[PDB]
Amino acid sequence: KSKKILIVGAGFSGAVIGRQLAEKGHQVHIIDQRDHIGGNSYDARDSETNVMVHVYGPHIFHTDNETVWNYVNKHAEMMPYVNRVKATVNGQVFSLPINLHTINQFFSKTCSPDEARALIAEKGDSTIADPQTFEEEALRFIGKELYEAFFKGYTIKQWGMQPSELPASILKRLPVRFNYDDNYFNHKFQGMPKCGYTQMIKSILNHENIKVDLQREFIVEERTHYDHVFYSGPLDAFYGYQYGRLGYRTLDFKKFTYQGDYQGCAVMNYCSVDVPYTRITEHKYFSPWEQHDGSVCYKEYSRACEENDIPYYPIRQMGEMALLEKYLSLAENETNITFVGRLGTYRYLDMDVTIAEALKTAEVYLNSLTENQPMPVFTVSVR
Ligand SMILES: Cc1cc2nc3c(=O)[nH]c(=O)nc-3n(C[C@H](O)[C@H](O)[C@H](O)COP(=O)(O)OP(=O)(O)OC[C@H]3O[C@@H](n4cnc5c(N)ncnc54)[C@H](O)[C@@H]3O)c2cc1C
Repeated sequence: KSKKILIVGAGFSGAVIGRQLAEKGHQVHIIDQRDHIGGNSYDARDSETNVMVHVYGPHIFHTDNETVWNYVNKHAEMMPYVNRVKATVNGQVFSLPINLHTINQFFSKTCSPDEARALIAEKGDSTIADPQTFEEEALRFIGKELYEAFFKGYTIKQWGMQPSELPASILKRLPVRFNYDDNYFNHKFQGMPKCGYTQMIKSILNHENIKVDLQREFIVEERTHYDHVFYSGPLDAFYGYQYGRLGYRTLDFKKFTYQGDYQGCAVMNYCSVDVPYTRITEHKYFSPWEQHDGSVCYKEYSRACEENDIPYYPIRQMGEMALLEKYLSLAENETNITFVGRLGTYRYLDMDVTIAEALKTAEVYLNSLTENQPMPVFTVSVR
């Protein structure tokens, strides 16, 4: 049986599920309300500067999953790229994550790894036996000066919450690296597609059994034309926000163009609340194999996600997870639909994880066909 599949969204979730089913002879119809493919991973070349701009913010590919790595290399030339982040705070510029250079610069010292371990131990606040809060966890781990420099201002700005209002769970481990490695991510596989994520997704979408329609919102009535629907849009939006909006932090990007080199790196964090933007990204630095005279940059601002704002980071506190449960109790009673992705399942997901889940979702659907089994509404736990 060649099934008729409707996929809502042409980001990694919809494209990867689409391709897997298309290759098994299914007739896949992919719609997206936006005027372009790629979802939040979409990139485009700026006309004036020819800079490849990460349209919805910096997207760095990283993974320990060799299957996903092999998958993306089939659809893009992946360029070696190891993301390195700088942070401006206290009138100084530091490397992030906190490492031996950070500590030595911060305290004007010359510590070895072992001396730094001892400096950190004696800086840590050993007054609260069992930290319940994120502020006290941070204080226990790294002490006041480091918590206030790198953690407090950034949490307030990024989450709109005092670290005193967050659980100790947020920080399980001492957030210090006791050497001079300054790679931001620890994953085995790290890289940037040579021609960008959009070209990568276009190659994933490049199959005769995939039809793509852009500038087209999903309409609930449509469901009946298909054997199954894969929905990578917001779970709450699917239900008309009938119980209210699931809480997100939204981002605004102020775009500007500089002649030359604005900041000399891809990402600069601004950890103080005295600075209204969280970070500035200089896109050209994501493509070191290219040279550009003009430079497109983003000042990034974080705020509470309102009406018609694009959702970015899911808050997922006790109130949001409770509201979620109301949507899930509807969702789990639906037939012939699977909710997927960052929006469909209300979770922050990396590109590699998204692709991993999409490949599994398709495998689960395909299995449900062979032995005639009922497709689950979720192929991951969402609670
Ligand atoms: C600011 C930010 C930075 C990130 N940085 C990284 C990073 O550095 N590295 C990394 O690995 N990951 C990063 N991510 C995560 C990455 O963006 C996600 O993994 C990816 O977007 C997941 O893709 P998706 O297809 O599931 O969802 P999306 O990309 O959001 O796709 C959803 C698509 O569905 C469409 N859609 C929604 N509703 C409807 C509807 N009703 N009708 C028709 N179409 C609809 C939308 O237009 C959109 O194209 C970042 C995410 C954000 C938000």
